[PDB]
Amino acid sequence: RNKIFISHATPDDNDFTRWLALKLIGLGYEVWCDILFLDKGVDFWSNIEKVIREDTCKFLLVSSSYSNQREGVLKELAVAAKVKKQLKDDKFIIPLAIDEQLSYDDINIDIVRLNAIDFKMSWARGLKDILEAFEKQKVPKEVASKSNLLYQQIFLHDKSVIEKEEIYDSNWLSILSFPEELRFHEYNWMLPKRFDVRELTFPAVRYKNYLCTFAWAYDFTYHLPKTETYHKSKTIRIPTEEILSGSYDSNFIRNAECKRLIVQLLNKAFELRMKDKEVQEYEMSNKTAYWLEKGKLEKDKFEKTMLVGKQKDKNWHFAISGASKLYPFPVLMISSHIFFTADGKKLIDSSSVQHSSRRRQGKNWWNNTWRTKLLAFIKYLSDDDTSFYLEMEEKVFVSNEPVKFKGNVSYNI
Amino acid sequence: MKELIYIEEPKILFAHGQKCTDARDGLALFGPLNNLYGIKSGVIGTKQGLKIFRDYLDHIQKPIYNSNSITRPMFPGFEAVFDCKWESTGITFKEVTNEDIGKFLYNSSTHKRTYDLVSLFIDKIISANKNEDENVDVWFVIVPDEIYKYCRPNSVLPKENYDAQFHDQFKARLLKHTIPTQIFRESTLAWRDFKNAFGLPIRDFSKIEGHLAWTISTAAFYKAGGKPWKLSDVRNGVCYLGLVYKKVEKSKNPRNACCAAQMFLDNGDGTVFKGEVGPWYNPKNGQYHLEPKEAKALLSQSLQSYKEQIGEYPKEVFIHAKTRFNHQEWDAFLEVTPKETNLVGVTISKTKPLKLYKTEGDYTILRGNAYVVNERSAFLWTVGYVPKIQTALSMEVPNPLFIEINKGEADIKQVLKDILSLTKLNYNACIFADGEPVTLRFADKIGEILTASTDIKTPPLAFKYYI
RNA sequence: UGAGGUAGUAGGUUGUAU
DNA sequence: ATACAACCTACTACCTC
Ligand SMILES: [Mg+2]
Repeated sequence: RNKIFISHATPDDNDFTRWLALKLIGLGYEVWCDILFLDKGVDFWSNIEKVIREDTCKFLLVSSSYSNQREGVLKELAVAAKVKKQLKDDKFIIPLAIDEQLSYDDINIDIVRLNAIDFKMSWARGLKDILEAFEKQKVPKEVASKSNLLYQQIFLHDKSVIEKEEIYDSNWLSILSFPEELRFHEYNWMLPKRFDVRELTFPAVRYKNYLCTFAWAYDFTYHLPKTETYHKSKTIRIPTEEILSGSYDSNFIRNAECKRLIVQLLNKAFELRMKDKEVQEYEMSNKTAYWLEKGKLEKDKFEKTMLVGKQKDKNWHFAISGASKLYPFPVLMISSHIFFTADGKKLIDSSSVQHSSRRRQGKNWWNNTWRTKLLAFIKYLSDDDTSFYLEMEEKVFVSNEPVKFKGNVSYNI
Repeated sequence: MKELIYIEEPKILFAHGQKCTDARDGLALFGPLNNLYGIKSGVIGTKQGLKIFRDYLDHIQKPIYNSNSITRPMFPGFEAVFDCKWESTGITFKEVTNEDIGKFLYNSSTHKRTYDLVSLFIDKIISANKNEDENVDVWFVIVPDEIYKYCRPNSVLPKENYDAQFHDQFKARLLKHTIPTQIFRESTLAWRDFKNAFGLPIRDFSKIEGHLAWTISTAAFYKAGGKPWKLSDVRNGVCYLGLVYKKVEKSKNPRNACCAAQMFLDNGDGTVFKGEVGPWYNPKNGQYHLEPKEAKALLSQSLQSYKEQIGEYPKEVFIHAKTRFNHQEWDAFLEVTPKETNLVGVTISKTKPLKLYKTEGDYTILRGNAYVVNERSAFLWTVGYVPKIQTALSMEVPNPLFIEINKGEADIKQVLKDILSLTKLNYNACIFADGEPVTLRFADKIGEILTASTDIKTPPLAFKYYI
């Protein structure tokens, strides 16, 4: 008794019956179907009766609108009920509800007390239910690798996410403190106002004539001795909270221009602070990066994370890049890079070999290593316990802990 | 401390009305939407190329297994998946002699070499299309490695009008004949027989052979007229459009060409997915904004196509772009738009540097996670860990799309859901999904071919002539 | 170009003041 | 033409699926 009998309306349920029979044969189950195993020139009713009585171990019924009141299906159902009564098997007949148009209250009296298997929503979920029921009932099956692959494919087609709380580490460093006011210093000529505006000890820029600084005028006395005699006015003095909230207006300077100037000042201060920290510099096509040397750490094992290593014969170093932004809220985006140096203090001229080495190295790191290295680099960059400052007497504070993100879904490895 | 929403994975519609999330798991279980009877394959190239293609075609018909079948579902053979015959007994072969290949390949100028050699490959295809009584579905152009290596804009020989790229030129020179061709490399089909230094293959296909067969079979089935799958949760009369700007290069003055793709659902519940071609030209260098006349013409053509296919006007029109529309563009668009049609212009970019690292795991952030910055801006992780295939779509930490509703007002969650659904219609490949909406990707594919030639007048809308 | 992804390298446009 | 920010494309070289 190994056969599995499928009853259906012969010319109306052909597609589903053929699909299910071929699938069930795929996983090693022996199936008897009238559209695939009924011989030609044979007494088909006697053959069907003999198969049901002496061969089948299960009886699957394709319960649809066409097969609800089909005479042959009903005769097969009656014989199956008699065989099930003889066998003392409660789960002999298993209807398969495949038609949505057939209401669950209009089913015939033969299967009105049996619980069907829902094939209306999904055929693969119905097949999964059938396979689970068969495994629970220990239906005989003779298998090898292909059958297991198909079984796993059917069982894994519905895998999805679970409702679990998840915490993610980002690369955005939120800015906590800002200078009290934005200062516009009308320096007039001031000996061309130090036209370099890039070698100054503090970040400076010229909008119309007023230098845009968060510091005081006398802080620029060394680079601009004329500012010593400059009358301390530093007018306008927009409070930072007002401008950052999109409240400052009027034709003197637009709000978007003010925000862009603030971003430029933040970037200049970040670069000045990084050059103050004595960190090796790397020039790129679109930005600049900062990487430590071999002797900066002892022994390149900050918090057991490692920042310097050997690939084959070259010394790879983690490198950081910063970009201050105000959208959606004032933060610092931090980008990670890997830079290769042949010797203790040198660089590789060929950018092609540098790029190839970086791509080869980054293939075996993964998110845990990336995050740990980023956090270690940032914590090294931190000057205090929970923050580090950018020098604008005036200064701004940025936390050394990147802002976390929270989600309500996750997976189970 | 901010919360990420999760957008449910969209579903695609396979045969028998069944739905699934993975194309490989839906084709292997249920089958393609519509059925064809077989693929009559034409081949062009050397006799060695024909031998390699025949070997691969006979190899495809048997099931092929990968190293791990959970991440890479096995290929059960072309007939057992697509229910149609793709055999080596339907091949119509055309010979390109290696003597004639080396007669044009060694010209000093890359432009003349590529033009002559593309013409040599193209004339035989056209002649067999017009002057032969066979019927060929897809023309499989097997291209050796020497031709491929020295047919790029920057390629140079090893010390002894149209674009310089072989592929784009080849596809652009058949656009007036509407012949769907697939370009193959001998290394793709004969990777085992190709080695570089120590007898090892340059391309290690040993672990991914089933995936290669899946991609090739899906591309060939689509090119021959098949409908491998379609989107199931596509909404009502709202239609999606996608614009991509390309540089026409030194063809005729510094110019920019905008090419579009369009997608919607017809009255038969099917999926219409074509392109808007005849690229609209902006002559200003570095300007990726359409002039008001050009934008009016583009929107008018899109609306006319929708009304011809459906019979009325779309309720809502979404416009994805990689750039930001200025106000003159939207004024021009609204002067064509009827009253009942609502326009949303959405900009999708992948340059904002936000990486989310899991705190303890060795894997990456889930795919479909979204971080709504505000009612008009959000981040979407279209590349991430997929629990079904148990592997992220990217090896490193994935980068998210920054989706911003540049113009108009609409629900940002609906925009995110529509974009995530549109990431499932890549007929050029058999993958779970990709990180870019398929409208922008296919518009880019159309433009890279259209801007490779100057003689195109009325390009076809079907994608099988481009992809 | 079987296909996606991640990087790097060059160039350009707009706006703000000289 | 100089300085910046904020956007844009074309072109390779690796990596895996
Ligand atoms: Mg293709």
